[PDB]
Amino acid sequence: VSPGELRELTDEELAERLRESKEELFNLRFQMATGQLNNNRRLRTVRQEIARIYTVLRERELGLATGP
RNA sequence: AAGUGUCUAAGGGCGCAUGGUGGAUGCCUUGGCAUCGAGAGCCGAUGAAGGACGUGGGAGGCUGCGAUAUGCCUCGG
Ligand SMILES: [Mg+2]
Ligand SMILES: [Mg+2]
Ligand SMILES: [Mg+2]
Ligand SMILES: [Mg+2]
Ligand SMILES: [Mg+2]
Ligand SMILES: [Mg+2]
Repeated sequence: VSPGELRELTDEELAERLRESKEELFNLRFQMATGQLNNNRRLRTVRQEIARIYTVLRERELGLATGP
């Protein structure tokens, strides 16, 4: 996901997509452990996306770029 | 019969030849030392200096970072 395209998410579906990012990092972690995923770049990407969501969520309630 | 009369190397010495060991010498250098000219002269309870433990697809160290973890966002190049 991109910082710009995760701006149209207003206030709660942004947290809900943070939740599914956490869930998919979970499952991708599990397939790392069991060796059943081929592209291991995916958890780097997902971790970065979780960081992106957390960052944007922090800016919105610190007082920057808020809006639905 | 009397007599003179070489030669031998178990090993060793000396000199060569040919190797080994070793890391001197020479020539270097992502390291130092001494300065000069400019800067900046403080950091910390808004938690410092410095660390521990973690963090990467692969084990460890360094280095970076802090569960947002070799990373997140924005503005520039
Ligand atoms: Mg030398
Ligand atoms: Mg002062
Ligand atoms: Mg390494
Ligand atoms: Mg390492
Ligand atoms: Mg946190
Ligand atoms: Mg840019």
